[PDB]
Amino acid sequence: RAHSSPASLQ
Amino acid sequence: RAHSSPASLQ
Amino acid sequence: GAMGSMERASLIQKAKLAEQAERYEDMAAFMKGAVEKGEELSCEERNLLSVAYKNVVGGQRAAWRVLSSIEQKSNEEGSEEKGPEVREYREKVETELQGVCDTVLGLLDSHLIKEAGDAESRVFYLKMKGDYYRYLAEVATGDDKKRIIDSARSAYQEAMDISKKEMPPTNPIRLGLALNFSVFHYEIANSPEEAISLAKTTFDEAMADLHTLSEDSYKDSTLIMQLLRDNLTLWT
Amino acid sequence: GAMGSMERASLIQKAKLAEQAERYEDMAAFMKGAVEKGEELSCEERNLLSVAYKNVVGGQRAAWRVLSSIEQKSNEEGSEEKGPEVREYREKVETELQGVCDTVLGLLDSHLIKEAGDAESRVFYLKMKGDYYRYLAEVATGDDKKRIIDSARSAYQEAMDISKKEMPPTNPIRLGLALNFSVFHYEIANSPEEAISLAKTTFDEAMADLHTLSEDSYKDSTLIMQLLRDNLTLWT
Ligand SMILES: [Ca+2]
Ligand SMILES: [Ca+2]
Ligand SMILES: [Cl-]
Ligand SMILES: [Cl-]
Ligand SMILES: [Cl-]
Ligand SMILES: [Cl-]
Ligand SMILES: [Cl-]
Ligand SMILES: [Cl-]
Ligand SMILES: [Cl-]
Ligand SMILES: [Cl-]
Ligand SMILES: [Mg+2]
Ligand SMILES: [Mg+2]
Ligand SMILES: [Mg+2]
Ligand SMILES: [Mg+2]
Ligand SMILES: [Mg+2]
Ligand SMILES: [Mg+2]
Ligand SMILES: [Mg+2]
Ligand SMILES: [Mg+2]
Repeated sequence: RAHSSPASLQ
Repeated sequence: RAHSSPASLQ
Repeated sequence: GAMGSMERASLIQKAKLAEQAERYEDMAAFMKGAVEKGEELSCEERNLLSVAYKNVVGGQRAAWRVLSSIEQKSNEEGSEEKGPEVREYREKVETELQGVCDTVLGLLDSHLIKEAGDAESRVFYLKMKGDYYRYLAEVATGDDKKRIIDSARSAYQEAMDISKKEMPPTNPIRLGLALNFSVFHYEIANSPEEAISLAKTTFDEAMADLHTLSEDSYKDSTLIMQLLRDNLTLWT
Repeated sequence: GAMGSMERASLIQKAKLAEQAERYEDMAAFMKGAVEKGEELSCEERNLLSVAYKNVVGGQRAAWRVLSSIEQKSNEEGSEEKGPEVREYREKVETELQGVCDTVLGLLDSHLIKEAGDAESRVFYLKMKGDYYRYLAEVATGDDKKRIIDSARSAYQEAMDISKKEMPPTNPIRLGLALNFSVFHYEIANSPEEAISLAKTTFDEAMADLHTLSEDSYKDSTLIMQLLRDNLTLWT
């Protein structure tokens, strides 16, 4: 149910 | 661009 | 076949689970296994077969169109050379798409169509044959393009002839067939006038028969009629 | 490896095409091939690796959750017996999910992490290690569940320690790490209070550092901060 991070981070 | 049929037909 | 040891009924049950899970490649593999048991398919089972492969080929067609567009831009004046990779990868996707279409056509030829005697099954399978030759035609560029187009045309025409003799003009299979044959005329066969005429005639004949239908059948038929109308709007 | 004969640069280029085409399994295969060339990955390349596998495992996690729900209902009082098929197919999907996670963990172990010396690369890879052990933990039910959970925890903690020493509190990698470690606490480790505390602290420390950022960096950081806030809203 929680949001996790997007795959692309910079 | 045109619509074609759905897969399920009865 | 990897599915050879699984019960028919289990393959059907797992196809339904795969549909719920949006695992369409698994769904297709289960349904291929079910067809390869050699028994005829029920109405529900035919629909499962169609849903599975339609979704698999649909992802491939969408990918192919993206890659083909990139490849076409790479071939414009002033575009920088980037090497063989876009062609290679478009070819990879194309070959896999062709393989899915060949798989479906193979199931129809061995031996779904030959055992299909009722209009509902025969028309549905001949429509599928036309559809998967149409998907082949969408990517065809060589010496056999004309023959692929011809094969689609022939399957659709056979289906049309049966459906006009044996089904009411509101039958959803008959409607979906006519819809897809119209798309063939417009997009594949360079026959927009034929596409438009077929869509119009189909729509009007169905409209005149809606009064015979229950509420639920009415909903089924009008759904496909709306697609005919949407295409007419796009084309006229 | 099937990709062994393809140039590194060609694999990268095709990964980018596969992304555009939404062909994530192909994207993952290309990026695996690129990692297996043995050279370190650039920032962009790390992101491609992550995007590819995140999308592949995400389809599998979504499918697993649908099948697990069906299986759980089948185990309720008054539910009719339907045989082994739902368990079997859930197991099939689970095993494939586990295999993807093992593939990613294997790339990180051979030899991405050991050669990653800069904070940005090391933290990103340790965060990925935590993530894929977390995905393993989501489906784990046996004797090694505690050890899988422990492995996720350890990777996340190592990443946290480096990121606190070496990155500003607004860095998107640091933020995404803290976000995911908070989700681990909440969903995996049965530690909602720790999840909430970590999300709050992370958000507040980032807020206090936004003044240092360009407009574009501000956008990047605030995007992840909003996810922290959304989870806080869901949890409190
Ligand atoms: Ca005209
Ligand atoms: Ca409390
Ligand atoms: Cl799939
Ligand atoms: Cl390729
Ligand atoms: Cl034919
Ligand atoms: Cl118009
Ligand atoms: Cl894919
Ligand atoms: Cl299975
Ligand atoms: Cl670790
Ligand atoms: Cl709340
Ligand atoms: Mg049997
Ligand atoms: Mg130039
Ligand atoms: Mg090149
Ligand atoms: Mg309908
Ligand atoms: Mg080389
Ligand atoms: Mg009962
Ligand atoms: Mg059963
Ligand atoms: Mg961002």
